[PDB]
Amino acid sequence: ATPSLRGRLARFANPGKPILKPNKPLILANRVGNRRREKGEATCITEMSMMMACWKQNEFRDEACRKEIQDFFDCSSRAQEARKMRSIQESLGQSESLSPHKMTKLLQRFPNKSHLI
Amino acid sequence: SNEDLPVPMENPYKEPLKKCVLCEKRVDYKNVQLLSQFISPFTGCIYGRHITGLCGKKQREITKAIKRAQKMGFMPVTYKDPAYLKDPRVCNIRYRE
Amino acid sequence: VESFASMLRHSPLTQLGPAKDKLVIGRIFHIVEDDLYIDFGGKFHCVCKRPDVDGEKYQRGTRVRLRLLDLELTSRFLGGTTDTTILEADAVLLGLQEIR
Amino acid sequence: SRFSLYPPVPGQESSLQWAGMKFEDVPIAHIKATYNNTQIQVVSATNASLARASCGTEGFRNAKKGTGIAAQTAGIAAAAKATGKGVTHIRVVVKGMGPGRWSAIKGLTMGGLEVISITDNTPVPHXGCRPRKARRL
Amino acid sequence: HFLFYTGKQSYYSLMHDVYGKVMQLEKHRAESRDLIGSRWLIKEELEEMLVEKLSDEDYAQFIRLLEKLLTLPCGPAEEEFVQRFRRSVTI
Amino acid sequence: AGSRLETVGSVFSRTRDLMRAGVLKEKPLWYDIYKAFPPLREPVFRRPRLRYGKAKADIQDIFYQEDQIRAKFFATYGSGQKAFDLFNPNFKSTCQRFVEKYTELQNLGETDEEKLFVETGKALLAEGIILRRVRE
Amino acid sequence: AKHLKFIARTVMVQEGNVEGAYRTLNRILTTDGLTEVISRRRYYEKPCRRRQRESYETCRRIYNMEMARKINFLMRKNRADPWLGC
RNA sequence: UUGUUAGGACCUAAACUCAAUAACGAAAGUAAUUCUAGUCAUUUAUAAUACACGACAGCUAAGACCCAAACUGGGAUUAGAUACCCCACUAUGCUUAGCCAUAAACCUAAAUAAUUAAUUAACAAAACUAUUUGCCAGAGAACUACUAGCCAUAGCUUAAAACUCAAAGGAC
Ligand code: FES
Ligand SMILES: [K+]
Ligand SMILES: [Mg+2]
Ligand SMILES: [Mg+2]
Ligand SMILES: [Mg+2]
Ligand SMILES: [Mg+2]
Ligand SMILES: [Mg+2]
Ligand SMILES: [Mg+2]
Ligand SMILES: [Mg+2]
Ligand SMILES: [Mg+2]
Ligand SMILES: [Mg+2]
Ligand SMILES: [Mg+2]
Ligand SMILES: [Mg+2]
Ligand SMILES: [Mg+2]
Repeated sequence: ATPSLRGRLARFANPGKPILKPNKPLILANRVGNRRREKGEATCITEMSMMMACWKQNEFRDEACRKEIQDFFDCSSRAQEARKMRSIQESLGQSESLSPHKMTKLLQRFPNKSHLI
Repeated sequence: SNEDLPVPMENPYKEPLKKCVLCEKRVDYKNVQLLSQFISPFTGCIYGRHITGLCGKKQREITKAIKRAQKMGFMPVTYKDPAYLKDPRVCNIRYRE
Repeated sequence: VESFASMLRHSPLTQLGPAKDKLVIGRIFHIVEDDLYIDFGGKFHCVCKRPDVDGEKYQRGTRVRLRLLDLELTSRFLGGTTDTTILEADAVLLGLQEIR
Repeated sequence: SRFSLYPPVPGQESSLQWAGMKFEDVPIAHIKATYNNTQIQVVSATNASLARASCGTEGFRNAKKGTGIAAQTAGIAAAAKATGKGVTHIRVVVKGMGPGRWSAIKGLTMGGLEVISITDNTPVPHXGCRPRKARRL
Repeated sequence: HFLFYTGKQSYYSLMHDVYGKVMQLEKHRAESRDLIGSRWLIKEELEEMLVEKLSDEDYAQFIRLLEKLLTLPCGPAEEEFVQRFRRSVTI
Repeated sequence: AGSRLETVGSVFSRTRDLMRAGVLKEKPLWYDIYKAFPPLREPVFRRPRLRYGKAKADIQDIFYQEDQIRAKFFATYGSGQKAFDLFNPNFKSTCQRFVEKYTELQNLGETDEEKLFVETGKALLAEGIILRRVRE
Repeated sequence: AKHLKFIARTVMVQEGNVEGAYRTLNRILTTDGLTEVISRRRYYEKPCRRRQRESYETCRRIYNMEMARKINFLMRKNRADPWLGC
């Protein structure tokens, strides 16, 4: 439930002191803001540490850590395809919801009118 | 003139007003089982009226009773008593995903 | 000649009373992919989704059963001077009507 | 027949025992995670010190003393002293909301200790002491 | 012409016909690749057929409507119609 | 040369003026038709304004006397399990038959609403209509 | 200080998912508003500043919440064009 | 010094959540709990040279002191840094009396009774009638000079002129 906006603004109806002092008029716009970009998280950070951990003991000799080095490649190889497959498909689909551009165009098909027609 | 003209009257189909889960009930500080249904299990914090679903009047009654109970040696302050962790859930909130 | 006041008093829509959670019979007049446009005798049509069961049965002209909710979907929003309307009705498709 | 996030109730009978120990007996890992230094102390259920560590004692200095990796090292160091003293299960009371709040618990896991529960005791005054004035930048 | 005041009497007169064809096919109710190695006429070619100038949005809408016609069951009259707007690709 | 002022007067009055002015020498073909068969209201511009203070509209809520009976029927039995057909101009719903019988008993002179509601239910039961007193 | 220890703000680890326990603990403190409280208690917020902030957040919540309603209200009308070509 | 204390003492200071609430009070202001005392009828508007109040800071005497903190000292930054950042610490914020009477004390909108059509300078929080009091009459000089009153003595209220300019100002 949207908070109450009765007796909040400073107006000739309101007997008491105002509660809310909006910076801008409280009228729904016909657009939505551009969603600020989101970045991902490090992939294979744990496997990198394991590889590096073995080197420290074996004077950075790849002979000892052959198995660990192959695990690091395996995680990277999977993530390499995962970033490729997800960008090509999921991002293009936009199936789950609308984008800011698609949303604004729908909000403009039934726009909010603060003025009489 | 016309027999079929509409007749002034109050709306026959007017729907009843929804009541809160504590409407026309007594909120007492000594009823710590009921008060505990509107606080957080982990922190013991009182929930807002967008969570409890109570009206303005009953929200203030619960608030005034939790504080009186907490101050008079009836209710804990920093958590919910483990006894009332199994009681019915009347608050819209999910700590687990 | 019957008067408009008499026509309105005895009209099926006047008899329906409130349209929330009422049962009505509609007719499919337009289908776009799996979207069914159903005329239930009101001002605005409703738009439902083709049910998974007996999907092929829901063709144009097929009479169905519905549960009305609103005759027109409208709502005033913050800062608006008039109600925003989408020129559409709200109903829940229940299934085909038995011809009998 | 499900797991309960809520801790056991002291003074009652429960079927949950870790290494043949009840919940009230499992040692406690006190992590004070501040914005500069992350300290860690492990104590027995009778409040007796068993291990102690911090980014400073490990050897980090100045801004490095307040990184995630610095607390992780401190947790591993606290584990080693506690593991030697005979500790396998710890109750982690994490005070503070600093950078090594999680890293210190992750180091303790890497060090061979088994965390059974996590408490939070970050000081929250109910109205208290006036904080220092806002910094201008 | 009854659509004179639209400003694009020939573009809209053509879009009127194709929308009426679509309605009869939709009301009345096989492989659609009757023609292969063909392309839709380019905007410049369409403009010449209509003897008027079109915008890119006008061309894009005309093609979408013609595609919808092909999707639907098509009698030989429709196949001849859509043929007019398909240019044999000189591969 | 014309009067592209659509907020002063009307198309007819502005056309009357342009002819008096001396600018429009030939009457429009629609003019004499308007003179003989004018609209009920003159089409003059008016700027819509909001109502303020205690001003209110003048629209009568349409409530017939049957609604008192219909409201009770929907609250007690809900909507008839038979579906409304709003395409048949002479459709008789289960509720509308209840209201027709309730009226008939009321003409006889029964004054108690409780008597008229339970008697009407019995009459429809004899008719065979399936009335379910669904509190749910 | 006078209460019982290990009842408040305590979560239990399920089958060694320590990260999940920490993530649930943080979700509780954030949902209960403790996180913002400790964040804002590092320095002192002046009474006029506090009132200005609460007025700002309430007006934002009102706008955002109402904006969601219009988005959800028109979500159904976003469908394939029924009148393509006209 | 630090961390922990289901150890002891203290009762200084301030009142999380509730509060997405919008109540009370003339305004200033007021939201931890409990109890006591307590707001209420003048038709309404309209008051000073009278009476009573009035955030914060400040003054006087005696206390309090957890924390915060003008000043001051030390560290850093900079060409300099009497600053912005770091540390320490005082006046002071608290209590008991008295004084001072100032705020962007502004919701920049006096109070009261209407009206919503016969009604867009712009912007802001739509326009507008009647009643009564107060106040305003280009800008700067000027929250100044002089006068009188005041527990006020580097103070408050009251408040000019010479002289200068042809603009200043408001909204876009
Ligand atoms: S709605 Fe009646 S007391 Fe809450
Ligand atoms: K102001
Ligand atoms: Mg502003
Ligand atoms: Mg100490
Ligand atoms: Mg202590
Ligand atoms: Mg009393
Ligand atoms: Mg200095
Ligand atoms: Mg001091
Ligand atoms: Mg003082
Ligand atoms: Mg003044
Ligand atoms: Mg003020
Ligand atoms: Mg002054
Ligand atoms: Mg002076
Ligand atoms: Mg003087």
